[PDB]
Amino acid sequence: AEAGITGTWYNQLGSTFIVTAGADGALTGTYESAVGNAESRYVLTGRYDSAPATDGSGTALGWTVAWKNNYRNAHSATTWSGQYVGGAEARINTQWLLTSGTTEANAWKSTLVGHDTFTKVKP
Amino acid sequence: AEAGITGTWYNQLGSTFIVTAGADGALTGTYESAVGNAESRYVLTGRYDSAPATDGSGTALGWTVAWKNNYRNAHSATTWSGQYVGGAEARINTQWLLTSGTTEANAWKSTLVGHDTFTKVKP
Amino acid sequence: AEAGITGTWYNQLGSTFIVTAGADGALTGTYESAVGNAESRYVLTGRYDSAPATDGSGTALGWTVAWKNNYRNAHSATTWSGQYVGGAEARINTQWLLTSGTTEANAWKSTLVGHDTFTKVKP
Amino acid sequence: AEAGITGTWYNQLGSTFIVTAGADGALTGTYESAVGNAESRYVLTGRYDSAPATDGSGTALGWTVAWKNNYRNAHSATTWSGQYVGGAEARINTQWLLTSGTTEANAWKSTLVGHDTFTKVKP
Ligand SMILES: N=C1N[C@H]2[C@H](CS[C@H]2CCCCC(=O)O)N1
Ligand SMILES: N=C1N[C@H]2[C@H](CS[C@H]2CCCCC(=O)O)N1
Ligand SMILES: N=C1N[C@H]2[C@H](CS[C@H]2CCCCC(=O)O)N1
Ligand SMILES: N=C1N[C@H]2[C@H](CS[C@H]2CCCCC(=O)O)N1
Repeated sequence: AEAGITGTWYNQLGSTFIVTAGADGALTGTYESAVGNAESRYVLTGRYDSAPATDGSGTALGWTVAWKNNYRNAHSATTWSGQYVGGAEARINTQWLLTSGTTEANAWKSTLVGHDTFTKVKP
Repeated sequence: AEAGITGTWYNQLGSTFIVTAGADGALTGTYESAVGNAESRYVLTGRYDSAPATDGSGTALGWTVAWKNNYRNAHSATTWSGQYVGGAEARINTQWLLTSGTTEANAWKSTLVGHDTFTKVKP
Repeated sequence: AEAGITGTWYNQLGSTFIVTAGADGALTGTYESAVGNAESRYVLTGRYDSAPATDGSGTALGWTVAWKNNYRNAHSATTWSGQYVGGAEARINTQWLLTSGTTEANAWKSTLVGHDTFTKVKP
Repeated sequence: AEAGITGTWYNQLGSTFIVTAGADGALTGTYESAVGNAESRYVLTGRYDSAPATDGSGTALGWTVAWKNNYRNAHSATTWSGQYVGGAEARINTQWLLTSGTTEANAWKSTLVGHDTFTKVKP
């Protein structure tokens, strides 16, 4: 975990993020887009639960990216929840929620759900 | 948003969190439990997309809480994704994902999904 | 469960559905819209797991509605997953997934997630 | 869609289901387990929205399986929501919700979320 989490990660779509896993569960870094209504780099911040593991379990973690930077303001934010598995083929398996700001009437359709798997090699 | 986000929030279950919405989209604070395998206060970190809004839309945001502090280590983390609506009865409507670290075999059952609504009054 | 499930149900939004819980776990009925890109009545089909319960537990169930009838063809379908709780104030608490048919490129944004609570009184 | 949906489907985990897509949006069949607290065959029922598509879009559909048969009664049900894509390598990409009957206190942790991709070849 932590040291093994620090570094560059890539998903299938092409998205990339660089993260630093701090000693006390913090995750800080940048996400750079590859395919959605995101463009460029965005700040990412999250947390991980280190014990984490005498039974080769994953390390739970999560992070958020608000889709606003100096070139785009998408009025939305995504949170990824999942776990880190280390080793030869270490990976972070996640499920995500993307919420867009809507009026009260359209609030029911404000959140999309999906999944992403990140690896240290692309892809 | 931001100023209106800063403060104390409560949900139905009894959970409470205090957050500070920083000038550049940051959200930092503490979450104090009321009903799950959480006990005490945990650090919370997230982001919000301010434009946010000439059509009374919500401000999208998200945050993460790793369930580890000096009294408990639950080996899990939760991410809340949703939007802030201000006014007389301001609220944050969210959907959450809670992932627990599991072995590869039990990974398919590692994530729970739910929702939470927070208000400035309890409840 | 079953007998207690059979009948008319209403949610907050105004949606209504009438269902018959058959002896062998089947759920058949119609859903009539109140607020989304649905209009009129649609066929609903699902299943419930009766044991269901010496510890006042809910009865798990789920159903699907394809948003196509003689007046509208929304190219989408919603599934509701949740449980039935009976009694004075019986209810069905659910979480739903709504998928729209998209091209491969937009598949990542094809599914919305939300929740609905149904009661026997409106609302 | 429909004809192309009828047949046998397999996912990564090993699960298999045979379905018949009826003329008027119905989906009926059986799901046979491979890895969860399911054992044997279970009845599956769902619906699909045929228009479905002058822009090679998927056909939205969904189905439910209550995990009860003559050998097991898991007190739970799963709903899969997704779309069918046909062709050389036709597939059904889905996201699922699995709800277990719980007492009111544990209702917040009653639903798991995940995804499954089914193909006509295993896997
Ligand atoms: N790696 C991923 N990219 C898309 C999904 C969830 S977040 C999303 C990109 C969204 C960009 C902003 C937007 O489209 O509003 N996963
Ligand atoms: N306010 C909420 N509390 C429960 C749900 C999602 S997070 C959860 C508390 C989890 C505590 C840690 C655990 O049980 O592992 N919403
Ligand atoms: N009772 C509910 N109505 C909306 C949500 C999920 S299903 C949805 C109505 C969708 C209608 C069809 C469409 O908009 O495409 N819950
Ligand atoms: N193909 C899949 N199998 C597991 C996930 C969601 S449904 C699940 C099997 C559950 C069996 C019943 C149970 O464990 O309670 N996808």
